[PDB]
Amino acid sequence: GFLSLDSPTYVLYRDRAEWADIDPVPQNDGPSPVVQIIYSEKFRDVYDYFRAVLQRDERSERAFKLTRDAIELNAANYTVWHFRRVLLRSLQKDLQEEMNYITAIIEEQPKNYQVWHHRRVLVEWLKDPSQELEFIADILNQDAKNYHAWQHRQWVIQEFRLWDNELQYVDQLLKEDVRNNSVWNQRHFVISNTTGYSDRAVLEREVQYTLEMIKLVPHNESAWNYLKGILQDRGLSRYPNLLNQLLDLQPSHSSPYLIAFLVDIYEDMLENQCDNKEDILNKALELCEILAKEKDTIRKEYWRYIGRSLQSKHS
Amino acid sequence: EPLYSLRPEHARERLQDDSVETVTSIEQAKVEEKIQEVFSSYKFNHLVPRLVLQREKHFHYLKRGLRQLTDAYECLDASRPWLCYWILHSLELLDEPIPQIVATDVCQFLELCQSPDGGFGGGPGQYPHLAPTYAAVNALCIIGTEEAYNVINREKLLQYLYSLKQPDGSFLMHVGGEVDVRSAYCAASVASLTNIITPDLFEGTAEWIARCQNWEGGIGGVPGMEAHGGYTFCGLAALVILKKERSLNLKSLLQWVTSRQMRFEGGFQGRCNKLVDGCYSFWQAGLLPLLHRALHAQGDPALSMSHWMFHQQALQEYILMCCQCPAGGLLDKPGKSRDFYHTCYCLSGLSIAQHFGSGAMLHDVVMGVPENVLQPTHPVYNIGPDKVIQATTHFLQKPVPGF
Ligand SMILES: C/C(=C\COP(=O)(O)OP(=O)(O)O)CCC[C@H](C)COC(=O)C(NN)C(F)(F)F
Ligand SMILES: [Mg+2]
Ligand SMILES: [Zn+2]
Repeated sequence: GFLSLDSPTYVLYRDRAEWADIDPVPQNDGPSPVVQIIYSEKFRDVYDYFRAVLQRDERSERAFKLTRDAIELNAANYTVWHFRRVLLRSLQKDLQEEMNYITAIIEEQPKNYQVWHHRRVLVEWLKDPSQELEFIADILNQDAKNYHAWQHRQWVIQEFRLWDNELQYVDQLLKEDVRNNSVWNQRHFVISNTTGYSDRAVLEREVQYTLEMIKLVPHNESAWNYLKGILQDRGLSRYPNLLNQLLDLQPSHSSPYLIAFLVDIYEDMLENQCDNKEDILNKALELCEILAKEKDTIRKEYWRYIGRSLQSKHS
Repeated sequence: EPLYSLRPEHARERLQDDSVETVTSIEQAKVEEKIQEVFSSYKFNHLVPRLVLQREKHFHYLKRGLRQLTDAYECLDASRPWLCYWILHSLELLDEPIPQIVATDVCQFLELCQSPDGGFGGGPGQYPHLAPTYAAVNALCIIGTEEAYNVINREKLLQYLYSLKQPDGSFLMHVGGEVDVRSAYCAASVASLTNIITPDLFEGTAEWIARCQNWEGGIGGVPGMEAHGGYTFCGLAALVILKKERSLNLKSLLQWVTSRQMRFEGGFQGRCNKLVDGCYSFWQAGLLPLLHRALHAQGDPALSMSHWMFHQQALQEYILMCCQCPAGGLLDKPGKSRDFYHTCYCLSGLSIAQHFGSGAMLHDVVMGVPENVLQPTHPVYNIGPDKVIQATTHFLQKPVPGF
């Protein structure tokens, strides 16, 4: 029987008949305490009883149910999580019922690290990733940028080779929010681990899609960072058309992002013995000054550093 | 006017959503409107802007929290050495001394947190974990007495680190726990401070951290993950300790971190297209001195001789105007409640933004009243530079445990 911690008829463990045999163990905070938390009666009660069962290493059904309350009170207590995992194995607990429980607590506390690590352990134990992608998609439906949800998703996909529908899921979330950086990261994760970006048709499709996204939302930094990230590998100067194609967006779709990208192309050209070296240098230096003084003054120190760096190297 | 965030041209820094609204732009616009109300309050109330760090209010909040906390802190019952570190470091930045009785009570409490098998747990009798191990070592080093140094069981600490070490170069946060870039930093920080680095302890670690640098230029928690300020600081700081900063593409990292400063708010966001947050004042801005040191070691001639590569003024303005709780303590952004974590990191980031250093060169930028000047902080350890030298020199008298 599960007496919920929030139930109106919840009773402190010290008032429970089935717990009378055991003395709760108080926390030893020393004689002159520091960072001492004045625990609520409910918290102190559960934790003094958790300490008793832990200290005596009681691998019982009652100790198992108690870890659920200790976790609900403080889901970041990794000592409790460890003992709960000892009890799951010692007591031979049904791991699918434990999956139902972890699903419920992750829904309640989706930013807690311990809950996600526990779910990974259960998936490993059961060798069953079948509910994973759908469960994660439900968390991502509430917070599309939840870092642990994306990390658990990449772990599941990589460990169980569930690559096949991920690019489609990425396309769906990018339609919902083109500015979702976690999703542009997922796009790179899928492509790099499947076809790779060396395949010319793949690269062309990716750059075209990104340029279309930049046209629709010019001030969306994620698409600009993605375009740079997928082309910086081989070097921006390796793509001669790109420069003129971005210059063709200078009046209509301009931003400090387009200007900064132009400086990035110029830096690579100067590092790869480009034609018209002094012309490229002055163009780059002009943009560094426009960025530092007018269009991106928050980054004045970076842009001045770049200007000085370019001068020092390509004078 | 003399404040960058209050200049008429600063209005041009507001979000441009291109008439395409998404959850991201909507949430950003809400934050910007709230920050604009803060920036304009002086204009609307017909008062001369005065930027004052509320030292006495922050001091009261901290001296009290060091001894006792309400049940609102139950969520941090497995993070008690973090509370010691956050509070002791905030008091250190505010140039507040530690009474010898307090220093002794902290030492004794951390002794109770120390595991018989090495490392520290989040509280008395809790299992050891690298995050409270890092916090406990940092707190003991801020105290810096013989008693504090003697608390650390160096032989078991090394044993503990070896037990977490993975064949791929990574470290578990704890036994039966997970791997992330924070663990490499926690291990490198405690191991370097206590002089327990053996020749093979960090074998493959630099290479594993370098695998966490992604297409964005920043560092993810594990390989494949989105670049994040907290992990990027952990990754670069651990590589500085190991003298392996070169394993990263430093230029793509420099471009990524500088891009994280918000043109409007002046503070830093944790990742691209997410919100400004006062704690990133340390995690993100703290990367600039580390990058400065790394590039200088490569003999970069184009580096500044007076400023870090971020807007030191705009960051101080964001912290001073938006991150102070009137009752004392600091916070993420206006509307959020104070906590000791944000108090520690807002103040850590303020110190970094105030103090530039590179070899012979020393240059301060103190926004508002001169009393706002904080004690400097070490960009690798986030404890006072004097505490770093004192601890390192002390532990270097001891041989590396022979096993
Ligand atoms: C996944 C995540 C945040 C996303 O959280 P959320 O989405 O709510 O935030 P945002 O991304 O801003 O929207 C955590 C990584 C960042 C932490 C600050 C890491 O912490 C440290 O560096 C250390 N310690 N405690 C230490 F190094 F000391 F160990
Ligand atoms: Mg854990
Ligand atoms: Zn924060």
